[PDB]
Amino acid sequence: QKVTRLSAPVALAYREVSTQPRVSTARDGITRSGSELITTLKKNTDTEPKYTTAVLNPSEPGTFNQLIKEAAQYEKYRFTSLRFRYSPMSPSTTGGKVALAFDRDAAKPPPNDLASLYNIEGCVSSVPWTGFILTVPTDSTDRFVADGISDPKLVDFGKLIMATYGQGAAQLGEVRVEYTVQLKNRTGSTSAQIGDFAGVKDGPRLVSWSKTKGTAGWEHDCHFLGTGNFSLTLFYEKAPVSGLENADASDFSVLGEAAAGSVQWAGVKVAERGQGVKMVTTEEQPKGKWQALRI
Amino acid sequence: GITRSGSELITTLKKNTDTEPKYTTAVLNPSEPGTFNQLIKEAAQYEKYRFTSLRFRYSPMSPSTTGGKVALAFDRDAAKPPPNDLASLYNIEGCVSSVPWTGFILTVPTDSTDRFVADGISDPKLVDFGKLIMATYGQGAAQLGEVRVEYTVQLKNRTGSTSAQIGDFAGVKDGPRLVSWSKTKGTAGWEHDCHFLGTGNFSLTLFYEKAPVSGLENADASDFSVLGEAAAGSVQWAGVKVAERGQGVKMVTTEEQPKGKWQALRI
Amino acid sequence: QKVTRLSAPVALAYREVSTQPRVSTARDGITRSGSELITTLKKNTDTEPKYTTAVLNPSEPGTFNQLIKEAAQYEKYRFTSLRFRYSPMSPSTTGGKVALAFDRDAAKPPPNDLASLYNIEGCVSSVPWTGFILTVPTDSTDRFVADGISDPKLVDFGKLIMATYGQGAAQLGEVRVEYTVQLKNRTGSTSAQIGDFAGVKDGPRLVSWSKTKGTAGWEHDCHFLGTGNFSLTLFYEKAPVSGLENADASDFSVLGEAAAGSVQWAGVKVAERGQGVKMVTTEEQPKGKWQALRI
Amino acid sequence: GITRSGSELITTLKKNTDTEPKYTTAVLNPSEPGTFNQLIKEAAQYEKYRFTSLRFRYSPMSPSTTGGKVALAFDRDAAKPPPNDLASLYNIEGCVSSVPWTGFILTVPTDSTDRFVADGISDPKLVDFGKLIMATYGQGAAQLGEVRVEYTVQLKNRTGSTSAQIGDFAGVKDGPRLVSWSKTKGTAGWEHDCHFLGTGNFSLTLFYEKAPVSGLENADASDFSVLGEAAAGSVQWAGVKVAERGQGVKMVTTEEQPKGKWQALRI
Amino acid sequence: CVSSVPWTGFILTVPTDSTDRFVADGISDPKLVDFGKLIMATYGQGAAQLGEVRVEYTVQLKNRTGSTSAQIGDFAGVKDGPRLVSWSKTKGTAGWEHDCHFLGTGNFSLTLFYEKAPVSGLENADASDFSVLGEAAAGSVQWAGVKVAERGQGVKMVTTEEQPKGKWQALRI
Amino acid sequence: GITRSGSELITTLKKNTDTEPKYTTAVLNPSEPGTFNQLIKEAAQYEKYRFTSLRFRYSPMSPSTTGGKVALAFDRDAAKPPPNDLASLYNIEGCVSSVPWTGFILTVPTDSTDRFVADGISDPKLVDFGKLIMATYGQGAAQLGEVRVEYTVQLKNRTGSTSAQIGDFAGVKDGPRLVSWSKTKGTAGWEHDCHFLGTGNFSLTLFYEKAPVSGLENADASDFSVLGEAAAGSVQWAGVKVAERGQGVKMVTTEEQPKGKWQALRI
Repeated sequence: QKVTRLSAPVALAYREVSTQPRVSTARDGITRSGSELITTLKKNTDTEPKYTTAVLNPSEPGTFNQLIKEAAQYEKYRFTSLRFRYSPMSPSTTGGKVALAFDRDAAKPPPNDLASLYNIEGCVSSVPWTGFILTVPTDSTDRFVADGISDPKLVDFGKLIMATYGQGAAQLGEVRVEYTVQLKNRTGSTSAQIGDFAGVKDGPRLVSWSKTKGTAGWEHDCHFLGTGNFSLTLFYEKAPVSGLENADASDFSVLGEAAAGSVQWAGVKVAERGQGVKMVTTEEQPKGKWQALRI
Repeated sequence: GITRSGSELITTLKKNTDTEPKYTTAVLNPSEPGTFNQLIKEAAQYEKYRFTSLRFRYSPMSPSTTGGKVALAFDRDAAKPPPNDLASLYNIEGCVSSVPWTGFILTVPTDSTDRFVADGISDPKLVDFGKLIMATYGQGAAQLGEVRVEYTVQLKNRTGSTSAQIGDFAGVKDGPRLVSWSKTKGTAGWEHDCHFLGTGNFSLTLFYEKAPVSGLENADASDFSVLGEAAAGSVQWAGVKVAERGQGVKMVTTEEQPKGKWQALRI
Repeated sequence: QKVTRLSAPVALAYREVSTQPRVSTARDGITRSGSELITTLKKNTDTEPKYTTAVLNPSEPGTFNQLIKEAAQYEKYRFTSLRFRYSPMSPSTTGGKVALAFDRDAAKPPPNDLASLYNIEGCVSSVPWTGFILTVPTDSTDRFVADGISDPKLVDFGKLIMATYGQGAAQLGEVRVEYTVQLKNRTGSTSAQIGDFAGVKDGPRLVSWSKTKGTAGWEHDCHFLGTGNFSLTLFYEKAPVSGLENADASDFSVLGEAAAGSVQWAGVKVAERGQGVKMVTTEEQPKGKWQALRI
Repeated sequence: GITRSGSELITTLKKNTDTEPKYTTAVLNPSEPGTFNQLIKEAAQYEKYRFTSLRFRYSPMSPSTTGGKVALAFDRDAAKPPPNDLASLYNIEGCVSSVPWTGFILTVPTDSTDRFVADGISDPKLVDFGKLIMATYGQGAAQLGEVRVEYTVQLKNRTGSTSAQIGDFAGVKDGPRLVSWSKTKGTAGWEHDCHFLGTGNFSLTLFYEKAPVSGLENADASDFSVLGEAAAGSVQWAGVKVAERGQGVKMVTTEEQPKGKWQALRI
Repeated sequence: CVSSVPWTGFILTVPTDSTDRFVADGISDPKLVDFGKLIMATYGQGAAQLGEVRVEYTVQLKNRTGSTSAQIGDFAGVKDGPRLVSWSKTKGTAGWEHDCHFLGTGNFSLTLFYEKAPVSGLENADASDFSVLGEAAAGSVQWAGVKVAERGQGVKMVTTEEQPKGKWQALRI
Repeated sequence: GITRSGSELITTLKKNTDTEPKYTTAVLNPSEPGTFNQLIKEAAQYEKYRFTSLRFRYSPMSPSTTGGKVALAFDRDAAKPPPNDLASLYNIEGCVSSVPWTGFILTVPTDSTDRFVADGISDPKLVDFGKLIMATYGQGAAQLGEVRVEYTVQLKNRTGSTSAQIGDFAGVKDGPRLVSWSKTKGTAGWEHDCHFLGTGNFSLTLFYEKAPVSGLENADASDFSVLGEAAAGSVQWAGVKVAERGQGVKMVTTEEQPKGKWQALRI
């Protein structure tokens, strides 16, 4: 029965705990179950949404900081369960919407506009003073994770999205990812990821998430192939131009010099796949070194 | 053996109108005042314990017109960097944060090994379970709430002793030469240092001569009680209630070390 | 089940009535049951509580204005039931705490500090937008009421306490005392209480609650031995120095001259046992008269 | 409720090479340090007790080449003049004195009523059983022995609080307004007073300005430690080890009360 | 107990206990954190590349935590930085000659550190196999594979006098 | 597992004709000779133990014409400063001091955890229960008595190994590279250092070249036996009988370290 009576309380709120994990034989596979909390959102007291599109793949920390530690021993997966809840922790004296719907094709520009968003399944935004959930029709093909690069389409379903458009004031809420995975084929390896340039050449030769291109006129390139919040840490020698700037990026944290021989660090929070950050040092490629951990 | 039961109120929290939590991780051991100001006075006669009951409640004393979260979950391994990030936090049992306009509780699976308290130092792992944590991330405005520690302890083996304590500075040097609980460092640009090595509620009492700058201020501290001048030659007093180990308090007097004297009793 | 869902309403409130009383044979005793409303509290938009500690004894009006009228015929009691509720009559748009826990040893300084408070049973403070109760393990010894003075320990359990620390704005709530007493031994007598000084000496010779000492350098003393809100009324002749001043006191109401031969009045609201008030008239003791009713 | 067990060593005795005993009567209550320096630290959180076990032994550490007696028997009514005379003593249970070259014990029929400790004053009878006693009459030479109190207590009702400590004089008046153990009276003809209300070894530390007469002298006292000037504007310190309740120490500075400040921590 | 000849197939087993011991997100003490190291000797003269072994096991990993890496540990001219999971402690012995250590045991993959490529680098002493494919560097890059022996075996550089440098990361493997 | 039973005589005490005790605190672990000179020879083949029986008796071998006390009580937490003061001592179980003219015993509640001995270092808490203590305060004259350790051990897990011993200095450096019991430090202003890490009676034998300053002197030591030159190129020998762990002996030869060689056998 909807009808009559409704209590839109001043305040509503939920109480979520701390998911402790569960697992299976050999047959030719292992498994999992969710419990992650994928970044939030932040007001929007504006008239056009604004998205944080976050990418989904067994290893893309910006979407799994606790499970990207058991895919360094396998390669391929599943999904059987996975949903995102807008926990709800902010009174009703605040409002708007909090779009939230996934698109298999986890990579492509979010639109720019709503209708655009409000036309791509997922479905389900609601107001910020309530508790909603989100679910996804998961398939059944033995897909591979990225010990790189590839193509953002043959290796992972598609990124997630989230927008929220409002103006009444607050720090809306939070979400995670309800899931259960299948990690076939026994492998084992990986890291940063550490990737050095040798005056003649480079070196990404130990698990990816970014490709480092440069655009001539030295101004350079510092990229991604994966999606989530990260912990950079790295590289150095002739601390030139700059460093660690960013452009199609999420939050940046640099606690370095410049360096002309120094050290550096940053935390990204990306958007949809492939967002970029860059230095500035001369003309033609040799440098120093770096390591990019997902987190 | 003897026993106990909780009733402490371990420091609060303070807004966070920001998008990344921020933690006060407080350490747990029969003697770490920064987590027991009323029971760190009956472990100076024993050495080893229990726990059979202990939970932390977010008392709830702040309207709903305020919101966010107030993470709060313990990790046996009471020592190691909190992360930096949530998920990180939101992946370590404890579990349980809720909003600030409600009343929540927290509980911990307690073991059963005859562990020893710290008449020091040691190693932060073989002497105490692990520290507690608490974060809160929000932006709507308030002074959230408060918590304590529901518990019941076991203090075997009859011992007896401890302190920090009278420790004087002699113009050339100092003098801590009669049982500790605090180390007195200074940070140049005289602004100074007045510290702890122990944990519980205390009764300060002390020190003096050129009553300068200030005195008895405090920072990573529990309740303060100063009933002094300043003094430029006076007398002073305070009661701490600490948090986890090593919380600090300080004076302010010049430039380069000589002064007067002090004595720090535990209580 | 705690979990999921919670409604911290804008407003919550209760509806209490008007306790009409109930009573037993001879055996060697009578009985009772509560219904009193012991003083409130008042904001505290500050960071340190602040207490109204109120004393408990069959006759201490500042804790019984309707039962201190049937202990003028007995001497000794019981308690079998007694609890204090924070009625709850103030919306949630307000908050903080309202400590409220009794300590047998009904007399001794409240602390100064919380932890101090938050370490003494009672237990139970909650926020001001809710309805809480409080209860006390009552004993079983034939204790005597005060047709005075005594010692605050052998005559009454201990005072009650109440603090509240907050800053969001309101006139919190109210409480009483759920109880059931035992008044053995048939006696009968009392009043003020009226206590006159005769130029050579005084006169407290008709039921107490205060002891009148003076501190030389005439500045004087006007005291308590009991606890609750009172109605003073009294004394006079050479309206000197002052009169009716107060120090470790609760609310004061003076509607007198000074008097140099006048009349006076005040209402106290004490704190824990023994709070003091005073006059000011010369040097060495003779005066006039007074009467102190509990209320 | 909680509980305990003894281990204290309550003051000794000292020769008596005389023909009339001479008593040190020491009072018993969960909080009376002059009879508990290690347990008067866990009754600041409760109020009421028990006793189930408690006996005093004359440890025996002095050769037989010495002799006399060492009376030692408790009297519920822990307060009233000791007599003056033996028979008087030798008529009040307890019973049991023996010679100083042997090892004796003493025991007490303990009751069973929920009695309250003193967050004061009261009446010495409704709050504590009664004081203990000890005499010794002899003449052959020695520093007899020592004793303690074998016990096991019950501390009901959860409370929590107390103290005595920083206490300043303001030219017009003073200031003890933050937990006691001593009362500072003066006896005219300025010669002064520096006292106790509590019992145990302490760490003084304090007070100052016109460093007169003296300072820190002592009389019905235990060990003294002064590491000050005099001061005429200085700083000072001492460690007491008292005897039974209320032992006194004093300064010497003029005529009529204003001074400086001090703080007395128990330890 | 149990050595045998190299032309046969033997096994080895260990009485395992039952106490909730902690792994090393460092350092500690090699005794309260792990049972004890294993051993293996072989004494012969007739010629061959004997055989191989593993570790038959079944573990219990309580308490849900989560974190770690190298392990990456940088020195900041004023101070250092091991602040992300250990296996070695880097002390120096004055007269600069230095220290490059372990707190853990197994074959590793070093990889790291740099700036003023001095003295040397990557030398080793109470060590297992070394693999350095660096300069020296006076600003370069380096690498090595250890195979240790029992706990705490050491390796070292050589660069001046008083501590500031560059950075490094030590992965276990 | 294997087992054992006591019979050791752990160092004595020596007068104290003074008013503050004074302690010899001796540490307990299957291998700490300063507490086992006959059983620290069968723990070089195992690692872990028990205790099921262990008590210390004050044998009593000194007339009553002497007196005082001989405190003697163990504290699990076998490591931490003894106090400084009695009450402090007289508050830590053990219990039991008596006079020197009598025969007393001491006993300890022993546990039941598979603890490990020290093929080092560690932490003094996770490897051994705690040290023992002994004080005696008196003034009447004598060489009080002696004690041992009544025990029965459990040495699980079959191991086997250990030592300290021959340790040479090579002009550039030294050489202890074949089992210890002593560490040889020097204190500048050449006056030097010749030490222990183990406890029991030993047979030194050793070292040489420029027979300088002296040699084989001793300080916190037990009996010395030197049957050498000086040597300026000679040979030497001594028998120690130590006290508690780490007692020291020394030479005297110049300025800056190179010498000759030595070997220290335990015995």
